[PDB]
Amino acid sequence: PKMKTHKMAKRRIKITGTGKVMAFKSGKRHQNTGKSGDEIRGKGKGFVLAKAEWARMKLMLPR
Amino acid sequence: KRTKFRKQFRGRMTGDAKGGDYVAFGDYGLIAMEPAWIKSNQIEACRIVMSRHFRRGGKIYIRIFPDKPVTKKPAETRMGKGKGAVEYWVSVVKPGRVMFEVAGVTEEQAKEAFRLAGHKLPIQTKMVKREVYDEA
Amino acid sequence: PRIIVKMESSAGTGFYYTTTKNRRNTQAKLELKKYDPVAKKHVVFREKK
Amino acid sequence: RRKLRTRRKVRTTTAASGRLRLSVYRSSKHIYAQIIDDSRGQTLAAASSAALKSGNKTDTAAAVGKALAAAAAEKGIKQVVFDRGSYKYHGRVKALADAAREGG
Amino acid sequence: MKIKLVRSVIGRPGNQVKTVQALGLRKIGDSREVSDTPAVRGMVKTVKHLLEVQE
Amino acid sequence: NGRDSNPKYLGVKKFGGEVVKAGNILVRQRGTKFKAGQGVGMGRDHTLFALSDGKVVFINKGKGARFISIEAAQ
RNA sequence: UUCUCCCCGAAAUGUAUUGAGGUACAGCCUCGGAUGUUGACCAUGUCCUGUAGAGCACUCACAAGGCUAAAACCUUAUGAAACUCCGAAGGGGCACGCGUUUAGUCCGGGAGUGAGGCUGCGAGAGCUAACUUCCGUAGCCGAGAG
RNA sequence: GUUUGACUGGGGCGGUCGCCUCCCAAAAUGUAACGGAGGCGCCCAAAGGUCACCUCAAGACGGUUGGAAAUCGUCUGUAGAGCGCAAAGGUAGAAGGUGGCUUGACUGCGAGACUGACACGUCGAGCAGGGAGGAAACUCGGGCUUAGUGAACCGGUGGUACCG
Ligand SMILES: [Mg+2]
Ligand SMILES: [Mg+2]
Ligand SMILES: [Mg+2]
Ligand SMILES: [Mg+2]
Ligand SMILES: [Mg+2]
Ligand SMILES: [Mg+2]
Ligand SMILES: [Mg+2]
Ligand SMILES: [Mg+2]
Ligand SMILES: [Mg+2]
Ligand SMILES: [Mg+2]
Ligand SMILES: [Mg+2]
Ligand SMILES: [Mg+2]
Ligand SMILES: [Mg+2]
Ligand SMILES: [Mg+2]
Ligand SMILES: [Mg+2]
Ligand SMILES: [Mg+2]
Ligand SMILES: [Mg+2]
Ligand SMILES: [Mg+2]
Ligand SMILES: [Mg+2]
Ligand SMILES: [Mg+2]
Ligand SMILES: [Mg+2]
Ligand SMILES: [Mg+2]
Ligand SMILES: [Mg+2]
Ligand SMILES: [Mg+2]
Ligand SMILES: [Mg+2]
Ligand SMILES: [Mg+2]
Ligand SMILES: [Mg+2]
Ligand SMILES: [Mg+2]
Ligand SMILES: [Mg+2]
Ligand SMILES: [Mg+2]
Ligand SMILES: [Mg+2]
Ligand SMILES: [Mg+2]
Ligand SMILES: [Mg+2]
Ligand SMILES: [Mg+2]
Ligand SMILES: [Mg+2]
Ligand SMILES: [Mg+2]
Ligand SMILES: [Mg+2]
Repeated sequence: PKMKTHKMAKRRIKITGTGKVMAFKSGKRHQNTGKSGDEIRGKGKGFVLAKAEWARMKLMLPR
Repeated sequence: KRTKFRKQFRGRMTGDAKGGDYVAFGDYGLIAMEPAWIKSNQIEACRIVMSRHFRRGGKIYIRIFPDKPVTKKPAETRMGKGKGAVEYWVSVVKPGRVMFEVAGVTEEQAKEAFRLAGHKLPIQTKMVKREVYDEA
Repeated sequence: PRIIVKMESSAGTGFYYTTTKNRRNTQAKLELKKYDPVAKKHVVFREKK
Repeated sequence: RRKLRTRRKVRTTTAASGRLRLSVYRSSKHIYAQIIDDSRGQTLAAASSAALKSGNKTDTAAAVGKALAAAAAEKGIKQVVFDRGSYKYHGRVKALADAAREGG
Repeated sequence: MKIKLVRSVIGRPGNQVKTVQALGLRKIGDSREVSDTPAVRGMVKTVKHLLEVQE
Repeated sequence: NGRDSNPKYLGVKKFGGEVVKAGNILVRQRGTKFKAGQGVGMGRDHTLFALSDGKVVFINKGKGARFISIEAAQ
């Protein structure tokens, strides 16, 4: 069998072509407003390093 | 004896002393040869001995001074909270450092007074009259 | 109790807010600043809320 | 009176990158002006008014700016710094300016 | 500038070991002929107690 | 009365005679032990960073007042 | 936790953990591919540092005199982890090789280790005690017979 | 039916658990202890942008209330002050003290770097929209820096008009 873990689905992973793992930008994501303008602006990367193997096996087909 | 001063506790190691190898005040001087702590009552016993032998006369200088706190843990506990708050004050003493020096007393009586005072110090020590001197 | 609350400022007939902690000590009177909202250039945002 | 001199002199040679210096001296009736290339230890285009005379100091100095604007104009002077000495951008040195770069 | 090992690497610090290894010596009783250029002189100085420098 | 402390790495990061690319950080410091030189910029925490690529170089005069600076290649 | 010989060969560290004799990631091992001297040592050049020492110029402490409404201030004289007018030896980054050596890096499969121990040097805690304890550093044991 | 933490020179009682500063820390960075000291969970519509101006502690002599220190005057005076809170670095060509106009305590971005196992965290030229102060060069995307903090989930509110 081998189901993918659905927690990873719309959760900040996605599979870039060329096999790299996506992620989102988290800190101060919600509930904080003495954070600076760029900081609120700083979300949206997902390049993420030595975790990738596990993130991959979280999603077999990229759901 | 105890200073009226600052931070309670310290550390410890050693190297030969610099801050008083030469006898400025007075005529003669007993002088340390070993690197022990001296501390408080050890000195004060030196003082009280020499003041017995000499006083009514002479000038007594104590160039050394119990600067350094030393600690005792309580009683019988395990290596526990922190260090122990009190116990006794010491003066580190390195060879060539001058602790004592008399004034206005004949050579021989200074011999006997240094002998008495040094029979109750942890270090052995040697006396001298001042050679020629510089450092002014 | 509480002293210097967080105050949200509606822009002057815009659609966007800004939010900051105007201290309620000396700042007894409602905030009136200027800032760039959804549309034009800097305008008066009225930090009433 | 001192600190304002070195104050504006530090803020001038910070803002000085490319642009040349223009140090108006005003303490006397000598409202001399210079154009100094910071870096190179050189001036190139001074316009002192020891020979000129036009009346009140505010208007005498005016011509000094004009004299200077012609001199630097012959050398190919872009813009410049300004480098006030201590004098609070007042009508005589403000006039030396309006006269300098109105005619630049 | 003849050299040989005459004392083991073992139980000697790291720079001494890697220097013995640089100079070309991998066993006690190895010998070698080394130029006198400043860096080689510095190497053969760094571990001179391990080496019977000839002259 | 003991447990406390804290760990914030500081220091010179790009030493003289090194080729910094522009935007490189060259010193982290708490005050102005180094003053930003010709070609150098300093942020809120008095970090000095390259304004344009070049050779990093140090000017020392009296430890009240030394400056890091860039001498561009070419 | 059972058959053989051959090659390489660790860890007892870091950060996190209802975590502390467990586990994740990193670190260190091995294998295959790629580059292909970028590695190592030692030299020269350059920059950074506040330790050893020393010194009282500031802070605190402090010894004998002088002046004196005792404070300051003068001569003489000291101590310092949380003092420093000064300040090495060493140490770190970068370039270069002017010179010898032989690794290094990237990519992917398999790990184990995360209880360390002693001694010399540098400190703390402790009695300047411990086959003591916690860090730093070198080497051996660990897994090393002779 | 279950819950009823961990560290811990045995466990318990006591104490501690995140964050900042100094010594320890052996002149790079890093470095443990129920080692030695001390602070934070904020504050400020001005203590911020900018633009203009001023310069401190302390002592001596002289002077109304005073009577060692108040206020005023001359002299000396790298700082012996000040910097909202701790300490350290820094600081007088100010970051200190005062006034003017003001909000850049911005939107969309982010070359390139510091730092961390990760996730976080720091600095930042320069580009556009649009502003503020200055005559101008130019400075402004909060504060002299370093503490004033909380992933995710689940939800309140306002836009948007992607899904449905
Ligand atoms: Mg089936
Ligand atoms: Mg996709
Ligand atoms: Mg010694
Ligand atoms: Mg010795
Ligand atoms: Mg001396
Ligand atoms: Mg030996
Ligand atoms: Mg082998
Ligand atoms: Mg952590
Ligand atoms: Mg464990
Ligand atoms: Mg692993
Ligand atoms: Mg390989
Ligand atoms: Mg390399
Ligand atoms: Mg090489
Ligand atoms: Mg010392
Ligand atoms: Mg000198
Ligand atoms: Mg080569
Ligand atoms: Mg792998
Ligand atoms: Mg296998
Ligand atoms: Mg362990
Ligand atoms: Mg160990
Ligand atoms: Mg002790
Ligand atoms: Mg042991
Ligand atoms: Mg074992
Ligand atoms: Mg053996
Ligand atoms: Mg071995
Ligand atoms: Mg044996
Ligand atoms: Mg059950
Ligand atoms: Mg327990
Ligand atoms: Mg407590
Ligand atoms: Mg260090
Ligand atoms: Mg070191
Ligand atoms: Mg450790
Ligand atoms: Mg201690
Ligand atoms: Mg200012
Ligand atoms: Mg204007
Ligand atoms: Mg900018
Ligand atoms: Mg909604």
